[PDB]
Amino acid sequence: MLYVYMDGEFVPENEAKVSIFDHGFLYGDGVFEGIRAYNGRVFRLKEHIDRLYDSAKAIDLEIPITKEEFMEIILETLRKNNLRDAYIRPIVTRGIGDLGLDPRKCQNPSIIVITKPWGDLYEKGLTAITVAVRRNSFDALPPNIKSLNYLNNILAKIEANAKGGDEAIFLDRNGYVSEGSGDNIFVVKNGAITTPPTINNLRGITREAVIEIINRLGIPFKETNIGLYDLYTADEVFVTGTAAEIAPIVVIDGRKIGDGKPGEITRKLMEEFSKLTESEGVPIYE
Amino acid sequence: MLYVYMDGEFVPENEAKVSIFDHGFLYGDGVFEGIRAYNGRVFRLKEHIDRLYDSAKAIDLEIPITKEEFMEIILETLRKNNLRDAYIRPIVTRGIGDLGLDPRKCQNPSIIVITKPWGGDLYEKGLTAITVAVRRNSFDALPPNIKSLNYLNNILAKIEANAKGGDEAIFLDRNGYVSEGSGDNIFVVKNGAITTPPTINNLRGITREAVIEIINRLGIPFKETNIGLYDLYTADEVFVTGTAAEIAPIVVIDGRKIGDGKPGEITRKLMEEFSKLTESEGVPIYE
Amino acid sequence: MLYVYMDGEFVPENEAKVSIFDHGFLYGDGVFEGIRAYNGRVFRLKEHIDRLYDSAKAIDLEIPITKEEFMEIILETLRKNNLRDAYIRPIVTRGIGDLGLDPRKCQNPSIIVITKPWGGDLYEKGLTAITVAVRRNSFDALPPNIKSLNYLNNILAKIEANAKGGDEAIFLDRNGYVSEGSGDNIFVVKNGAITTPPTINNLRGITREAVIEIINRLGIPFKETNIGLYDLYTADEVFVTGTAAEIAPIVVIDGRKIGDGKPGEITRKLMEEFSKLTESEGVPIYE
Amino acid sequence: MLYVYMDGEFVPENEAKVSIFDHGFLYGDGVFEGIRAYNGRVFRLKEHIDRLYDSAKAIDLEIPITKEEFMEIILETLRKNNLRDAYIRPIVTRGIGDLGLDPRKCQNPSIIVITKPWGGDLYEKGLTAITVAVRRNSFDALPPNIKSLNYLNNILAKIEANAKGGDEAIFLDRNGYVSEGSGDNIFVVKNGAITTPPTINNLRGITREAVIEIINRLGIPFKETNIGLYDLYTADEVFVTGTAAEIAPIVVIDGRKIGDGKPGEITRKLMEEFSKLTESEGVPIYE
Amino acid sequence: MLYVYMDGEFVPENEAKVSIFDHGFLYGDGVFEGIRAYNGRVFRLKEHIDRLYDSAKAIDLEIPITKEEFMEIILETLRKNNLRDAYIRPIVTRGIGDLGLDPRKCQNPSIIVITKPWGKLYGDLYEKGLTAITVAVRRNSFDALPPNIKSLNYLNNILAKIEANAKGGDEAIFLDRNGYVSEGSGDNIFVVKNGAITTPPTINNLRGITREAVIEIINRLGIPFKETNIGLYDLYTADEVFVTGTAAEIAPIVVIDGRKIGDGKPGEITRKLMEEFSKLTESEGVPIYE
Amino acid sequence: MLYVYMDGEFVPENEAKVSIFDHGFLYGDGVFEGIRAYNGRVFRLKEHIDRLYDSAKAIDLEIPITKEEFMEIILETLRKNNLRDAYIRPIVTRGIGDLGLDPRKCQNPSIIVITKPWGDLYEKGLTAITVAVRRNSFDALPPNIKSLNYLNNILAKIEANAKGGDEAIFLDRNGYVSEGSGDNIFVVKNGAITTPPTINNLRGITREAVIEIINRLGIPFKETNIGLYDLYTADEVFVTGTAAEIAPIVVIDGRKIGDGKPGEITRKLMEEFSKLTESEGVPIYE
Ligand SMILES: Cc1ncc(COP(=O)(O)O)c(CNc2cccc(C(=O)O)c2)c1O
Ligand SMILES: Cc1ncc(COP(=O)(O)O)c(CNc2cccc(C(=O)O)c2)c1O
Ligand SMILES: Cc1ncc(COP(=O)(O)O)c(CNc2cccc(C(=O)O)c2)c1O
Ligand SMILES: Cc1ncc(COP(=O)(O)O)c(CNc2cccc(C(=O)O)c2)c1O
Ligand SMILES: Cc1ncc(COP(=O)(O)O)c(CNc2cccc(C(=O)O)c2)c1O
Ligand SMILES: [Cl-]
Ligand SMILES: [Cl-]
Ligand SMILES: [Cl-]
Ligand SMILES: [Cl-]
Ligand SMILES: [Cl-]
Ligand SMILES: [Cl-]
Ligand SMILES: [Cl-]
Ligand SMILES: [Cl-]
Ligand SMILES: [Cl-]
Repeated sequence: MLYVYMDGEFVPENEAKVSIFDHGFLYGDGVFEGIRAYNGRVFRLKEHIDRLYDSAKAIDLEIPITKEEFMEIILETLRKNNLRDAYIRPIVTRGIGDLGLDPRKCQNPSIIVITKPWGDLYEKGLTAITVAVRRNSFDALPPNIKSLNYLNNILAKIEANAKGGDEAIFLDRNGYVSEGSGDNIFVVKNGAITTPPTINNLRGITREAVIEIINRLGIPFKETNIGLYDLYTADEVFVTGTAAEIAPIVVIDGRKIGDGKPGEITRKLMEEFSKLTESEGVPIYE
Repeated sequence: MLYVYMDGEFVPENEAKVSIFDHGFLYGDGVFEGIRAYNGRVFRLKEHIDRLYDSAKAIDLEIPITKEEFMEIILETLRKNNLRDAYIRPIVTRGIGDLGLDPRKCQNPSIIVITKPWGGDLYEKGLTAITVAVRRNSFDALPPNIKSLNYLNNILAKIEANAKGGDEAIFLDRNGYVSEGSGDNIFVVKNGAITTPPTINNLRGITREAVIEIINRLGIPFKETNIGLYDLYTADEVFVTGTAAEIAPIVVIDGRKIGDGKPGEITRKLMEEFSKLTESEGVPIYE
Repeated sequence: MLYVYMDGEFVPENEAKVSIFDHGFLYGDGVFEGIRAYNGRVFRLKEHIDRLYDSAKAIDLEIPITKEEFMEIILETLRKNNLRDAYIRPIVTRGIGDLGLDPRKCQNPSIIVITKPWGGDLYEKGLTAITVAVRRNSFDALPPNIKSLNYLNNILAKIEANAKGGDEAIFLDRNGYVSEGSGDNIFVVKNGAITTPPTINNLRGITREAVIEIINRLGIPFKETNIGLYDLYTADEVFVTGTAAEIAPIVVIDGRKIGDGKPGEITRKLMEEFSKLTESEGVPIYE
Repeated sequence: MLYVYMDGEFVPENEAKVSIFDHGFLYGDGVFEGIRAYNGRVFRLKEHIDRLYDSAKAIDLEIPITKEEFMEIILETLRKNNLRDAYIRPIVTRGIGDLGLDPRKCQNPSIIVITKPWGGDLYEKGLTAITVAVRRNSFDALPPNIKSLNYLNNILAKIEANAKGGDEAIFLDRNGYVSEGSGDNIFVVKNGAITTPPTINNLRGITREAVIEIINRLGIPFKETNIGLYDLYTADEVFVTGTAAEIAPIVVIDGRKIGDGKPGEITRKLMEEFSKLTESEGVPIYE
Repeated sequence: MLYVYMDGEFVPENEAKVSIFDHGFLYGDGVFEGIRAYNGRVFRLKEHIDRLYDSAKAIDLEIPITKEEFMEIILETLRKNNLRDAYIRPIVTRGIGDLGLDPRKCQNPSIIVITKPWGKLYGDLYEKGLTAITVAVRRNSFDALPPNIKSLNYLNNILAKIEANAKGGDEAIFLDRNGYVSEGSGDNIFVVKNGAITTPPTINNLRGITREAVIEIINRLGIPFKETNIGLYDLYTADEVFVTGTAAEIAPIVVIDGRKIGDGKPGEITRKLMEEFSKLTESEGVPIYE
Repeated sequence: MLYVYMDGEFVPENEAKVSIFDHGFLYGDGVFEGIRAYNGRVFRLKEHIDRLYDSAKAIDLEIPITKEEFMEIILETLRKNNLRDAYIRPIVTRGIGDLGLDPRKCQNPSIIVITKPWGDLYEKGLTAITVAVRRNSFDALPPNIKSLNYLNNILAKIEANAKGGDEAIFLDRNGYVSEGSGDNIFVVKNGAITTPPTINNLRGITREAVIEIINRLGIPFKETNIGLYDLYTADEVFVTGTAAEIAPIVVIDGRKIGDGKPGEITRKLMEEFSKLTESEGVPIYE
């Protein structure tokens, strides 16, 4: 039924498998992206591919095809599955080597493209908890790299699951707010919006699009460090990501945020973002 | 030719593959061990299996078989490949779920056992090391005590070592203390006394534990305490420990000769004692 | 129907009030203790009073009576209320001054002694704990070794625990190491050995000290060393210690069952030994 | 002579007392503000009340009256004492509960309003400051943005300043950056440009906000950015801002003369502009 | 042959010596500057002297002459050696005292001016670009030994240089105590990505005079510019990286930690800034002889 | 009147000068020791020389003579000045090179030996203040290296001078007590003695000798991290170093330590240390 691109061939989902000797599996030595197709268009495809190549460069991995080729493979995979509204997960691995860690002994990076169809939480908003684990440090395992090492994020999610939150919020190694387990975070206070600099989190493509909207609407905006206090006393909080789009956060660590309902600025940004996704993107067909 | 245990079946190496939808692959959401078989015996098998289950507990992953069953599967895999001297890599994954990170959506952890035959001139001369710019993953972020499939921090250090002329990389931690090598624990020898970092910022090495037993048996003064760059540079001897490496002497750090630049007397003594231990101890594969 | 000692007079509870201009109220500028009376004896009275004077010294506050006088006032207050089993809360404040924070403007520290009667289904089943996002007050900012009226750090942790399904909150410190619970010290049991953090990032608990004496008397291997999240999650047993709590088992941390999820054998043994200690030791209230 | 608002009644100063069982006293579990009345007007009353409610939200405390009601109570208290020039200290406490720290056991928060008359030579000459060894309470432990009854960190800094020859203490934060004074925000002037730390490691000062409005109106180059010890020592001018202090010049830091050792031209200009602002703005007390 | 100014006298290089009891030698208790003369002009002389006095103020050292006097001494030293293109190193020491560290026991700070000829024997010395490595040692903290002070305490920088020498880099790059990029062992660092330029704030490094001049050029050219914290990731994934300093001018960095930066050659924006900076040095400065 | 050893010759003090082009002067690129001669004996000469060579190794500086030769030069310098009670300051510099920082360009390290004669505050004790500056980090400029870079120590001393302390006390980059500006620190509480581990400070030779005495006397002793709280609430505090020997600290940050007078354990250790200095050491003459 659904086909996965894997190293030059289309392979059914149930058969899409990688060698256990690939360093992408043994050590999470690889990179990935998350991309959305809306109404036959791929939203910000080029931006995602640029980021995929930056992630690879950061881990000294050479992607064995060009950006143009990678974009064509993504479009082809969507076509092959006849999708118009989808989630796309391109993955590049280090490849098979010996059982040590040396990446120089790895040959043939694998290229994989997964496409899956995409068809109360936003009306009511999400509950969040701040986690005890800090985000992976920008001087240890830089979170700006979207790699197959996502266990830091998973530990945060496990905490949220056990602690009554829909979402986990990280602080960084220096005590500053970082991001959610899988999304960037924005704070609204007295009509002005703040978001952390991207060094301790990930340069979100949704985040970038939302900042463009914010500036277009003339809402006062500042990229600056935020703390627990700013989260708790905010008028509104929301998170941004490819899968989530814009999700309101209405409770943090048992405290109602503002009136406890998705806020007016958040709702306005949600509308504007929907508009953007309906009118922009690389066409899949024709 | 060589068979891998994978979820109840023996599968040839070239066919040993995991679903790309397993969270072990998508997110490195899984745990592993490294174990050695010497002369038909598996060295410290129980200790490694205890640590595998601790790694799983740390990431809230339930291993779907008992420790006894896991040990039998390891022995069976070695038997199936007729090995007497081998490296063993058991792996447990979170399993297949959807494309989000939530582990609650994953069912059926995979159980995998890799066994590869095993049979140094670098040990006569010793290794060169460099200290890396990247710090070790924090014990309050992604605890390095967990032996997980998230090894990119270690790989980044190895990439630095490759580019900077070192056979091995040495990490400092988030607080500026010496941690470990990219894949081994680290020991410093100075004026007849040995120091090693506490295990919080690194990994509770089974080789490290065995070497400490030897050290205490020999009556060499020993202290588990924080060490710094200064202690590395001014050491009489430095060595690293791990399953694959055993005991490897480090004779140059950041361009500085360690002592006389040759593997030291205490290191050599510990290397001999450790060889003896591996030849006389372990769970028998065949008898 | 209970009397409180307040600056030389015995005052009924409903009338026990402090000026809003006391810096102890305006700024939490004061120190306190928590002490238990068991069967007509005050457990470790002298140790608690020594710590009260150390807390005061740390904040440069001069307690205007001697330790001997303070002990007599505590005994008198218990007598006046005819208590044999009680919780005692001595408090010393900076005193009344102007509306600035300068302690030089404050003249007459207040001395207060509260005694309340004391007469554990959660101890059969054990407590659930969650690790909090807030770190403990730093030992280079507002040292937690000072038992002061500044307890908002502890309250924020408790608020997190209340919202996040834990009976107790566990803090990490400014450097990523485990510190303590919101109101108790923490111990980890693993393979028959016990570890607890050094006291610098937490509080030199009198219960903690008594439990360490028991541990050493029983010959259980014991080490004071830094502990991390990993050590909590993979422990055989965890327990917390304090005056009010005594020894409380922790059986779930951050959704993970600790060992078998029931109070452990070593914990239960220490609980018994500690009960024995409280029944046979202490400064007698009567005669 | 002077009356304090306390839970619905006016009470003379000498009788204004709080139960020792209020958590505001036992644990400093409460919030406060500092507000000035100038010539029958309350300067930035609404801003202070907004911040009071934000402080309460941060510690999960529900103030049991509306902001409008709180403002009326403040005006009423000033009227009752016939004040035109005053310092106002509203306080909200967690309330009486049991002797544990759990705020869920507390029922009835207390509402308190203190008003004291107000109405120099240190401002012509400027103040001496010393940087303290204690760091400011961390924004990830006990956020300094909360104006709470936990002021012992500030008091420790003041004690250091008293012992070390400074009129004021200057804090660095947990990451080594300049934070603020023990009771005021800090600004640096260098080559005609002004810098001040971001507010995360200190307090969002209402005076600070008013001074930034003046700075921007005057077109003085201004940047909110991290400052270090070096920037303090080599500044042309330094000043601090707060409700009680207004704008105070700092002319010596750690034994070093700042610029020429006298209040600087930009500081003096800002002092004039700020006086003007206080004379022409505010919520009228009478009529 | 070359004369050094030392406390009021001109002294030949081979005789230019300081008492071993000067605290500047015993403890590195002193301050210095690095200044260039181009075609008979001293580039940004006043800015360098202002920074020298700020360094001294930071270590509570009173320079015993005025800024105007110091500038005249520098010009005089260049004249005495008949230089038109030179490197200038003014130094002020704490002075001679006893063998303890207390600076109160020191009298008479020494004033020293070194001038050495400078000849770019080839233009296009940075045609290929430099290789860099990030070091394990962090930069001296802004709350311990502030790097904004250009003092005689340069051992942190030397340790980084030793690492670079042993690890195959022409230059060392520091991170700071909080994990942020700081600077090179002797130069400020800039990152170019998608036509925009970033550089760290100056708190964890040094307020470079070259850095300041390059920022003026950047703004004049209308290149998007932001002063903000940068991490290892930003270095590795940059289109271009360059470093700035008095001696180096603008030096391209084309490899970091074994990774080619962009195409591995000095980048277009870097080359443009190098041209503009050369122009600036040819047309500005305090005249030595005029 | 007094002669300084400088690169093979004895040179009068007033003429003892180093080239301004030596990197030891330009960049503080060199190492030093502090040693005492008592009654014609040099106390712990070998330990000091071992530490000098360790400092040099730490900065990758090769001392161009052997330890035995260095010891002889020290003895010779003392003899030449006819001293019996003295302070000795050996110094090794990187040497002359060009004006850059690269140590590869420096060829001939200088060897210098300074010897100066040696002969109420200990009866009353010293006042100390804790400084705002942290000690140089063990991951930046390791304080275990006794180098010519002493400006961190000088900044602390400047703070102490301005803030009414005879001595400055440092905390480290992680908030733990480190040492004084020129001495190690010990805390006495309820008959037991604590001192920080040596990683964040310097492996003091006096400190080592005092620990030997402590153990010989059977006083309970522990090497562990100490905080501000432990300083303020101590029964006794003292500092140790070559010049200071054992100095009691009786006031810290305006707080009287115990009764404000040198304590019983401190006084006992001062006596025992005097005894040690009278009966041990390498003889200068014969
Ligand atoms: C980070 C780390 N530290 C220490 C050890 C040593 O532990 P044992 O003494 O128990 O083996 C390990 C485990 N050693 C390990 C794991 C994976 C790869 C490699 C390699 O050398 O390439 C080494 C490890 O992965
Ligand atoms: C850590 C992190 N932060 C931010 C984002 C948002 O980036 P974009 O705006 O470019 O998508 C991501 C990406 N979002 C992401 C990726 C993988 C899984 C999940 C999940 O919700 O389970 C979320 C991410 O993984
Ligand atoms: C830590 C702190 N920082 C800044 C300010 C200034 O904020 P406003 O500009 O909003 O006033 C304050 C408030 N100022 C304050 C509060 C309580 C006591 C004292 C005192 O100086 O004794 C001072 C404060 O307590
Ligand atoms: C930073 C530091 N720490 C400890 C000591 C004590 O070490 P020994 O016990 O090995 O001497 C020292 C050495 N003490 C020293 C050196 C130079 C000057 C001054 C001064 O107080 O003016 C003091 C030192 O400089
Ligand atoms: C640490 C540091 N950072 C930046 C600069 C650049 O500042 P100007 O742009 O103002 O020059 C310097 C100064 N550059 C400097 C000083 C001394 C030696 C060396 C060397 O590279 O060998 C370099 C420096 O020493
Ligand atoms: Cl990390
Ligand atoms: Cl900030
Ligand atoms: Cl340590
Ligand atoms: Cl803190
Ligand atoms: Cl530790
Ligand atoms: Cl900054
Ligand atoms: Cl530092
Ligand atoms: Cl930042
Ligand atoms: Cl510790």
